[PDB]
Amino acid sequence: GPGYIDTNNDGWIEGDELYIDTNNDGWIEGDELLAMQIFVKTLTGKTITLEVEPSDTIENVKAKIQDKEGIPPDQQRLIFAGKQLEDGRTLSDYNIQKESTLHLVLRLRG
Ligand SMILES: [Tb+3]
Ligand SMILES: [Tb+3]
Repeated sequence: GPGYIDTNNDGWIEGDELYIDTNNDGWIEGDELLAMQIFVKTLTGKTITLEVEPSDTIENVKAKIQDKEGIPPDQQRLIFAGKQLEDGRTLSDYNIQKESTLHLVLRLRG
């Protein structure tokens, strides 16, 4: 859902002219201007890309991981730069930014 818009109107497409089209219509609407991409290195799989925003909470992110990889949020733990990412937290208050990368840890059960 990423893509590009020539906002400086210079005829070309630059690095700052990436925008993430959240709603996957052909467009970029005002509310998708903060959307960004972050990666998650899954445990047993590959590195996976998410379309999140800085205001999103961790439960959100996990919600997204489930949708994508089929793991339940209670079974997920997420790690960034050594810190256990806790619930009810924006990922801007952890200082997670465009193209940051997260660690999936999975609980035992058995
Ligand atoms: Tb341009
Ligand atoms: Tb759109």
